[PDB]
Amino acid sequence: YPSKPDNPGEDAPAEDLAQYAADLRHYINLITRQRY
Repeated sequence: YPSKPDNPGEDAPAEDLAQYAADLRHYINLITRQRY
C-alpha cells in the first residue's frame, strides 16, 4: 500500500536480463511452434 515512491540509487532490472529473458522467450516461441 504505497502512495508515491521515489528514490535514486538502485540497480533496477531490464539492463541486460531483458535481452537474455527475451532471447529465451524468442527461442522458446520458436521451438513451441516446431516441437510436439
